Amino acid sequence: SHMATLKVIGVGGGGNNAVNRMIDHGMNNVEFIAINTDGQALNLSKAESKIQIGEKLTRGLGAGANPEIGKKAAEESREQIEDAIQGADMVFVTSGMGGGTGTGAAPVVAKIAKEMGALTVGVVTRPFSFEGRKRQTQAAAGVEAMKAAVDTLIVIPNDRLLDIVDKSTPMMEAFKEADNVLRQGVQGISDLIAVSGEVNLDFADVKTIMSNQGSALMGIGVSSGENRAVEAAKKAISSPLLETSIVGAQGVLMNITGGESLSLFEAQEAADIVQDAADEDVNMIFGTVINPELQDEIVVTVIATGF
Ligand SMILES: Nc1nc2c(ncn2[C@@H]2O[C@H](COP(=O)(O)OP(=O)(O)O)[C@@H](O)[C@H]2O)c(=O)[nH]1
Ligand code: NA
Repeated sequence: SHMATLKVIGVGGGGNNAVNRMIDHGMNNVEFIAINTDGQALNLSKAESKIQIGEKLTRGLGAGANPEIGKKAAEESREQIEDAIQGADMVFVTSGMGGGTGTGAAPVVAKIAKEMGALTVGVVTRPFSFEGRKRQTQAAAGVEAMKAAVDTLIVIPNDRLLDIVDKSTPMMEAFKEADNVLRQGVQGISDLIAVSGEVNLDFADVKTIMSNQGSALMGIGVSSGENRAVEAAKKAISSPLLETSIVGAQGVLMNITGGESLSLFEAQEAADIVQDAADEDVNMIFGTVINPELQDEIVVTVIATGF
């Protein structure tokens, strides 16, 4: 009856890098919008919809690390941004904080989406410490601005990438790991919408957990064999890349997908992992999907808010 329209918007260089790598990976039923001052980068964007902002301000260059330029470029193009969003039920705005375009334009894009009624989720990075204190300070101002403009915000400090690489891991492979946070969040919501689960969750449940909330965690875990439900739930709530951990979550959207062997006992085990890890009484919105194609595998999806 209702088919929710999801859009992913990349703002500035890193945000548009994320959009390009996600399109390359493959994502059906999601629409991508690339927003940048940098016309050279936009010409290389794989996104179906591209918006060059601030051409008269920047003559087609980036914003040169000045967030005021990004902010003015986005406001001067509000109509174009609204046209690109129109029809969206949910908008993911992804951006690297600390530069000129993302820091200044991403909060404007999010505000536009929110006042179009879209469930608006920000997924943003903080700069590496080696990029210096000014960049960290600019980024912090952009994070605060994003928080004021979105329904829910996921922050990925780039410094956490240094916790998951070895000395040889290519930087592009590290960036793909940060990409997965957004990509797997979008996909879990897309999967939730597409299927009528045995205990069904739908977009209105996503809205209940994410609307007007603040910090969020999105995660997915997949496991097989003995103890699969516990292991998958631990993976879903344990990202080394997130600023916001599960601890102190008070609302959780949790979906469990399994084959016909999905037992009541292990659904409780998985739910209990999330309750006990949050260390709070969690308002859980719980769903289950029996996908008989799956054999021994189980999938746990978690969206946590209420901090
Ligand atoms: N994780 C990740 N971070 C990025 C990427 N590109 C840029 N960044 C970070 O994002 C910050 C802003 O850079 P960028 O998006 O290119 O600046 P902007 O285009 O002016 O908004 C940089 O300081 C880096 O910390 C990326 O592809 N992945
Ligand atoms: Na569903």
